[PDB]
Amino acid sequence: VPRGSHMEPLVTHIYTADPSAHVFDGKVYIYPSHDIDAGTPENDMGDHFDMRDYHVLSMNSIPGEVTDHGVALDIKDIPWAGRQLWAPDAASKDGKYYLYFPAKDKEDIFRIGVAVSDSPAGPFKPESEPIKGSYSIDPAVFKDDDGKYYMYFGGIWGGQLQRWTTGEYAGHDASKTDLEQDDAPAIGPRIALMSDDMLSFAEPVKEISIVDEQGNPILGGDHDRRFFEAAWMHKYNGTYYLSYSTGDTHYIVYATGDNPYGPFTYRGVILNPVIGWTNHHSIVEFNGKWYLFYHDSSLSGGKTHLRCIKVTELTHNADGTIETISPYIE
Ligand SMILES: O[C@@H]1[C@@H](O)[C@H](O[C@@H]2CO[C@@H](O[C@@H]3CO[C@@H](O)[C@H](O)[C@H]3O)[C@H](O)[C@H]2O)OC[C@H]1O
Ligand SMILES: O[C@@H]1[C@@H](O)[C@@H](O)CO[C@H]1O
Ligand SMILES: [Ca+2]
Ligand code: NA
Repeated sequence: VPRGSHMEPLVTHIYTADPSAHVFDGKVYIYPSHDIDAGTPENDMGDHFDMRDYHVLSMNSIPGEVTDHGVALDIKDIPWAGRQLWAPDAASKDGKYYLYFPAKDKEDIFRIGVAVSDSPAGPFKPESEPIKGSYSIDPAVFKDDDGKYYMYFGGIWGGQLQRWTTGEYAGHDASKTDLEQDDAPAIGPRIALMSDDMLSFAEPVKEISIVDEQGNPILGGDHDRRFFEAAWMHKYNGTYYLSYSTGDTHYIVYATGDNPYGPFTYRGVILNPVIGWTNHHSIVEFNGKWYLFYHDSSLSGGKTHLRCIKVTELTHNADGTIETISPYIE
């Protein structure tokens, strides 16, 4: 049956989260986390998110029937991974398809790995080790118009980004939150140009600067605006749009810049808070319309770790501003 017409759950037979939507072969392919009711301890490090595989979804139209392509990747087959298959993304280059995924290694440190297929629907063969120089969570692999591909990544608190300031992991007894210096600039998300073969980074990882309208850095204490997790990049009318979740304040916000590396100027809210703690999205153009894919905990009756993906139309103004979406109005 067709789905996606009135902000209803796109699938109900499994729980799904963190949707990364792409247009491949004229279809919408969605790469979400597959939530399961593991019953693991709930805490601020996210141990309650205990996912173990990925399913690829696809739609030929929006609204449309949603196809579940089965298990695209299983944690048991990822040689380096210990636990926790968190928010993934995919990319397409030269007829190969790449699934990028955050997981904890055997030392309980989040890294980002890649798995490879000849189909957007998978299944995918994981590389034996994670990407060298990767860390933390929430990859978004963005193809710019010039054919260059960039990985945006990072998440604070349970995502461990705050433990990576030196290029080496600070340890399990290091900060559980952020820099703990609210008058310093907030931690920024990470970017690296991808290698030609899509398996590695082509440069040292860079941190992205996010500033306010006056050009001042967004500060660590500004939880309404500062980066938490779920980075996403899209381009519209020559402008680069870095969008992301603010975590404990539950917004998807966006900031604009003139190149992939920023700096990005905070503009406003994309998506107001949903049912359930997390808020995670993607923004994609399909048949000349822009869509926001997102999730909530509505299907599970409000369980933060049992989510369902949804979609709605997103409206850019010609001046580059985006109309804020409030999820439960209309
Ligand atoms: O890595 C991320 C985790 O850090 C993130 O953990 C959430 C942190 O907040 C938790 O909710 C708090 C519970 O205590 C109340 O008093 C506070 O007001 C709440 O904010 C929430 O349950 C955790 O999920 O989850 C997402 C991960 O990506
Ligand atoms: O990586 C995501 C994170 O952004 C948050 O949504 C919790 O679930 C994880 O899968
Ligand atoms: Ca994502
Ligand atoms: Na707004």
